[PDB]
Amino acid sequence: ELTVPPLFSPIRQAIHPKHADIDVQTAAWAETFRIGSEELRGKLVTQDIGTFSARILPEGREEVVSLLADFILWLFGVDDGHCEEGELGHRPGDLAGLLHRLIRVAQNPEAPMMQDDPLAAGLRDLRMRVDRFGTAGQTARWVDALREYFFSVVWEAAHRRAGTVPDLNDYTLMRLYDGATSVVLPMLEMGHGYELQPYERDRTAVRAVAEMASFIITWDNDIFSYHKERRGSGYYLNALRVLEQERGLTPAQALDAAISQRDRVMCLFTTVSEQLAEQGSPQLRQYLHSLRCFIRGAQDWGISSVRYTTPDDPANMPSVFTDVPTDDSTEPLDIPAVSWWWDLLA
Ligand SMILES: CC(C)=CCC/C(C)=C/CC[C@H](C)CCOP(=O)(O)OP(=O)(O)O
Ligand SMILES: [Mg+2]
Ligand SMILES: [Mg+2]
Ligand SMILES: [Mg+2]
Repeated sequence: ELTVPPLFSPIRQAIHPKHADIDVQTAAWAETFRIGSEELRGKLVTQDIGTFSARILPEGREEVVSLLADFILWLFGVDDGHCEEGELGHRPGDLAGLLHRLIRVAQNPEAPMMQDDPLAAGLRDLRMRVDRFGTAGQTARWVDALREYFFSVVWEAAHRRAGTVPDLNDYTLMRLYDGATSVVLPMLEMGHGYELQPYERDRTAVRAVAEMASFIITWDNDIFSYHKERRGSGYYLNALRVLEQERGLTPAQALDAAISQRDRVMCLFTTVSEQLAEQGSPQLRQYLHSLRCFIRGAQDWGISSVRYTTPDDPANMPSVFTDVPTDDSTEPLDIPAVSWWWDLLA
């Protein structure tokens, strides 16, 4: 049983003032569309997902904060319900089929397929609201990000089926998408009523800082969710387990290695973000601000949600974040998939 120390975060807390209302409405949405089994849904509605969304978009439009909250709950419906606690999570092929069908539902809610499925019904509601607050381009990017996430959990499912653990490079590539962090990004834009244009959005350096945010968010989750994940009865995967296997480390040593990794990415993220903001559009400056909100929102939620603190078997969690890193170096991570990020330092 590991003790997680306070993690470094240079980002101040913030939350949308209607967080309480949003959390209630998300629970009601889950019931209306019957998302997940009765057992899963009963857990999900207590995990403060609305509160989490409120921290991601603290000054966002209330309707989009609610959309994002509903979407996060829906994603847990897929990720818990099928991938990690369902039969399809051991069957990559069958999972691939379900997920292709769901993509089609997102693209065309009017198509007469999966008319019986609660997840499909919820997805249709989400798509119709994306249509309200998003452009055609943002809607297509949302679908593409859903496909990214889906493809990556099919890859994760192959490891669960085989009972194997990927090496660090493969895990990093998989984890950059299997946390669904990329699907949230279009809603960051919609939350503030703007569109980040392709010439900025798809610029390598801008993709890079988005990937860094994804890395920090998923590593922070790997750290804070290690307790609930390891104590489960089934297969689990996270950075600590990968580091244990690859480097022959104890869980405690793996924790320290993972903290060092996310500390260095946090430092790089702030530096490269600052560079980009100096001569970026006003829209890019807002997008970069929202990436900070997403990173910090996930941090505050990660140490407080009953999803991670698990009251029936209390996790040893920090109560605060620190303003100084443990690893301050500019040495790149020994991970080929992301070590190029450090080339962006001007
Ligand atoms: C990654 C994060 C904390 C928030 C991102 C916001 C978001 C889109 C959450 C949906 C859940 C996602 C699909 C899995 C996260 O990983 P995992 O399988 O480790 O989640 P679990 O640790 O909560 O079981
Ligand atoms: Mg997962
Ligand atoms: Mg999970
Ligand atoms: Mg986790």
